[PDB]
Amino acid sequence: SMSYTWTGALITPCAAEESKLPINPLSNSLLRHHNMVYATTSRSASLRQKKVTFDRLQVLDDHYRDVLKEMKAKASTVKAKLLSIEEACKLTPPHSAKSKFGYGAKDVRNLSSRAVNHIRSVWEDLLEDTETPIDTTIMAKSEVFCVQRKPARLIVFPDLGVRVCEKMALYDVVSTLPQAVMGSSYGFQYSPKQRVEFLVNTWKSKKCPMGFSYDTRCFDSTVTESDIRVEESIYQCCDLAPEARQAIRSLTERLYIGGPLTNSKGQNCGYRRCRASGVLTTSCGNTLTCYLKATAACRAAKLQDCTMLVNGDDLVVICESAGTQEDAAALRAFTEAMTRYSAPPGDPPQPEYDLELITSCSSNVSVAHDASGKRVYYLTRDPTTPLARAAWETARHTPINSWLGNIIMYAPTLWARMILMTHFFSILLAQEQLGKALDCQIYGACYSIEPLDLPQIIERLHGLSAFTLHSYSPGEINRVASCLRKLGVPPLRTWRHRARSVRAKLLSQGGRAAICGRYLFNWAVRTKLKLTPIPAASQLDLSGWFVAGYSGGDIYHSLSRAR
Ligand SMILES: O=C(O)c1c(-c2ccc[nH]c2=O)c2c3occc3c(F)cc2n1Cc1cc2c(=O)[nH]cnc2cc1F
Repeated sequence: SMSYTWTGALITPCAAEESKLPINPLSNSLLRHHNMVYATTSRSASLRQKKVTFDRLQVLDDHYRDVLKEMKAKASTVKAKLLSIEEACKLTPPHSAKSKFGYGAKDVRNLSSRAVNHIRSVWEDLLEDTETPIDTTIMAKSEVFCVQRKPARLIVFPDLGVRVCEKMALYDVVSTLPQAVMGSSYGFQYSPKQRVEFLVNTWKSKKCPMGFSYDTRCFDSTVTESDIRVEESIYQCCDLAPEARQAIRSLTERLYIGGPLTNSKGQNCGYRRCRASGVLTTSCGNTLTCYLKATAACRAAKLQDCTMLVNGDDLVVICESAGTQEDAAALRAFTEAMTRYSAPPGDPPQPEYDLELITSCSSNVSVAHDASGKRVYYLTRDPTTPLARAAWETARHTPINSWLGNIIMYAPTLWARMILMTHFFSILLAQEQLGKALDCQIYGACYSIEPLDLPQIIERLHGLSAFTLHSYSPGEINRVASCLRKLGVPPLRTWRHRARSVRAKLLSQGGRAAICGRYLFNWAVRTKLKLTPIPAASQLDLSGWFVAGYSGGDIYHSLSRAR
């Protein structure tokens, strides 16, 4: 069937859309080539619509059925809890899209009678009605990139009341079931440090390793009605409250498998028969579907001793080499099996015999040295997108601060330490906002974090070595230096000067600011300060940062204020 059908009504914005990076002094201090930075808008939605619309011709076989049964046997161990309306409301981000039913996310979080009454009515409707398709809004996503232009991605999501019901029925399932089914292959259970540990250990555990990333083209569009019902058959293996079993059954047929598309003007836009990007099950469903197809495809291709790592549609496989010619033919057989399963490739996969040459979750393993000179592996990435977005977030107030998430997740990197930390600490200190909580996203869930708490967060996630790394790889230094020239970012000597200046100001303030000066900026001086374990680090409640993926799932993981 067709992934989408369209009526001809346009994908519309619900307000003016900004496409160009503003010419602003603060963003200009970071990046001078402002014309190279753009944001996607609804103006490119028709180009995306064409790419995402195609027929799917899925063929399943014995390997697929065998893997599915193995996955279901593990899912059979799960006991999932139904969330109360109150627990589900508390998981709603404060700036979540309002309902069309007279209330918003703040009303949901406050347990307002209008919000709660409506959510209850939606819940009762899921229990009673097993068929009526649930309306969804389709919007063009606004994302910032550097030129060389990508058309806007399309987001599809149901109303706020439905999103709260999805949490009640499925938040516990999507949080716990992926690891029960996929074990060590489930990517979202790992912090970046644990991910690099798993990749390096897996790589070195093979006699002669071969690894590859597999890029599925337009993964959400490749997801079939069969795949969604297969996904539900795994969820159905959980022990569930009867209303949760009905709600999962109803949500599967009325929302997850497909449904009508409405634009921001309320016009009938089309019909979806593939994965919606903006529902609670997107991450979990995508991961299960990708793991299932890839595990079966590995068997069809006769790949030896596979270890996979999956995060949604992002797949990396590390196996035992059978020889160069054999590996090349076995990868072609894997691709052919994936294509039959409706997971055709974007970039054709290529065997890799150097772990540092593999990109997974847009990241690569690199090496640096700590204060003792010992090798430390860490995850890095090309800094182009992070810097273009950091420039955008400097010029405009954005709901999610990608810069903060990048500092947290890429804390050991040369670029996050020298550029991101220096830039934002300089500006926030000047504005008396170092202690002001900001929203960022970790594995798709929203968190409200104070920049002053970064030292303990980094110590907990990455270890104290994140504050001592030096002698970065020549390849990594070259990539950073090249990006800076491309974007018109000041050279690293300028960043060192700016860091020495903000470090001095931070130290002069005492308190948490002085902890930031000491730990975050020790790289900037010769007269190193002693870095001991931060008392605040061990007390940090990181319960739930690295449990599961929630991208598009409308999840907020920071604490609710007691009413
Ligand atoms: O956004 C993520 O879920 C994320 C981060 C992250 C980075 C920065 C801020 N907050 C974050 O959670 C992250 C991450 O951060 C550092 C290492 C590392 C890593 F290995 C995997 C990581 N993921 C999964 C993830 C990231 C990307 C991606 O970035 N591009 C394309 N496809 C992707 C597919 C994915 F499944």
